[PDB]
Amino acid sequence: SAVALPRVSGGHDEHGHLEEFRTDPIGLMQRVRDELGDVGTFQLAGKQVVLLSGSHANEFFFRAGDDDLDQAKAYPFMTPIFGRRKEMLHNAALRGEQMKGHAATIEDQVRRMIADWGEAGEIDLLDFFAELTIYTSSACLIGKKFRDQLDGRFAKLYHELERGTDPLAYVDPYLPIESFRRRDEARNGLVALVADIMNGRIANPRDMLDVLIAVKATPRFSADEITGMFISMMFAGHHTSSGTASWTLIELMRHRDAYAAVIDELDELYGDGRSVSFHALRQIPQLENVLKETLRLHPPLIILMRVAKGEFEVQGHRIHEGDLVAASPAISNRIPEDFPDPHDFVPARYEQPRQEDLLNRWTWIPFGAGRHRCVGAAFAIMQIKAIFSVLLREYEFEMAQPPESYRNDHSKMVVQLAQPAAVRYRRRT
Ligand code: HEM
Ligand SMILES: C[C@]12CC[C@@H]3c4ccc(O)cc4CC[C@H]3[C@@H]1C[C@@H](O)[C@@H]2O
Ligand SMILES: C[C@]12CC[C@@H]3c4ccc(O)cc4CC[C@H]3[C@@H]1C[C@@H](O)[C@@H]2O
Repeated sequence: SAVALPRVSGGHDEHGHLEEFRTDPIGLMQRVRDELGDVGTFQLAGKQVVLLSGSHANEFFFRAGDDDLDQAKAYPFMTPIFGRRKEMLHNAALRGEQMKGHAATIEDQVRRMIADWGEAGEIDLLDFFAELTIYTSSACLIGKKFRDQLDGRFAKLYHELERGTDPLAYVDPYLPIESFRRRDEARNGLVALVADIMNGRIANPRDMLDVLIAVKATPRFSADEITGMFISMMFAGHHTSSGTASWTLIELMRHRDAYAAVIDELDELYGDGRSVSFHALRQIPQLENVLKETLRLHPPLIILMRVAKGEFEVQGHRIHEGDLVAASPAISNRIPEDFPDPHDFVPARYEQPRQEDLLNRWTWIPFGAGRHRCVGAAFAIMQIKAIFSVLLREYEFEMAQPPESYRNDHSKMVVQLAQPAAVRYRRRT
């Protein structure tokens, strides 16, 4: 009875386009736009995904309220991981008055991570930034006391947790596969770590954990419940910040002229004698523009999803209740009409005379837009500023593998930098 929306080619595997989505999601999404335009679809197992692109369609997507396009059940792969949410789990730590302190905390975490680097050596970006961001996230979003009781084990387990987000979750988040088994085992390991910390606290007597432990119903929360809360407080900001930091360093190393400009700027700026806690909250133009361009080319979330709660018409095409509706920062961020030479790294794109990020309000979307725009955006930008203010003034970096060999692993809904990502460092002098 109802007219079928345009469908992208391919998708003849068991679960439609799901197999291709797991192997090359960006290529799939780009083909949707190339073949069909601003509104096109692909099949994700038993669900149809209406992929929107372009300013007009994206505006509809981002301005829609939860009453029209619901985000609530659009990300099933998160249910097994976690086991009003922002107000309860994110807002407190993100208040403006807390930022100065967070910048100092982040600076401290970076110095601790590079304390044993010495004069020269080599690191792997995924291993370094994944661990560093576990410490900045836990210290800032949960507590310094809590972070001090964490070590490499927590980071290793958290990573396996993130790897348990295969697209098969859209079939069922509890299917019997290896990645989901490891996901549950990883979560169980985190619960054990938290339980140990709790017993240590109780053993010999205040942060967030101290408060949660004292809540009663007989203790109201188990280690599993507390662990779920902590996992949720750090998740949205961990893989995003980890990856963005890695790609920021990669692009600087790939474009030494920009790297040189950032170095000169940092040296001049800190010449006033103020701390990172002062400068990370204020303008650092060249670095900020490198970050904006890095986010445009390497958005950590390549697809955003919603579930339609009613019927809507976008450019003559009708979206029906129950349809999965999506927008893609990966595709939108590179629309050639909006971003001249979209595949090139051009930080000048954001300088005062151009401001391509502000002019393309509905297509420059690494942080999303509208009602669900990233609430941690300011924190994330401040964190990159604080991290590189320390790293780039203390050390010099060079690629230890071909520039084109650095890449992301897109096999899971949670994008992660692929290994190896070898980089050499040497103290500046
Ligand atoms: C530069 C790194 C980051 C990027 C690129 C980024 C990007 C995004 C995007 C695109 C969304 C929208 C998802 C959707 O529309 O369904 C989002 C949501 C969110 N982000 Fe981030 N984010 C980053 C860092 C962070 C950090 C560090 C935190 C924690 C302080 C955080 C917390 C959140 C939360 C709580 C939401 C949900 C917002 C809502 O649904 O109302 N993000 N982020
Ligand atoms: C209010 C709360 C207990 C306190 C928790 C709580 C307590 C202190 C803190 O710093 C953070 C949180 C986050 C979650 C809070 C729970 C939400 C509800 O499920 C429950 O009633
Ligand atoms: C659901 C989420 C927004 C979408 C994120 C999201 C969106 C797309 C994607 O491919 C991966 C992720 C990973 C993290 C997700 C966030 C966890 C919550 O803190 C927040 O509400």
